[PDB]
Amino acid sequence: LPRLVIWLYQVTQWLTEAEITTEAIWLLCTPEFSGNISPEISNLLNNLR
Amino acid sequence: RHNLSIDGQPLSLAIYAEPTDPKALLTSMVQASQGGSAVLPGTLSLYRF
Repeated sequence: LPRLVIWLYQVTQWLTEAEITTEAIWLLCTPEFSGNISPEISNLLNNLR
Repeated sequence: RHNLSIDGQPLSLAIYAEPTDPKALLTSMVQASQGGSAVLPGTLSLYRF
């Protein structure tokens, strides 16, 4: 439990120092993904083939 | 009865719960799926390569 508390303090302080929002850090690291072929990916494939 | 002084001055300091700060509004670029050109059968030239 103290390890979790100190981990939460370090991360939140880092995010404020680096000016990274909670949503931004989630988008950078989460494994959850939409599963849909986005237009960015579709354009990448069409120019790549 | 209404918690006032003899002069009518109130005896309890009130509160209002200050409005919640300014608001941040952002804009984003949007992309859509884009296709490419097609190829037709070619003509036979009269000249060499």
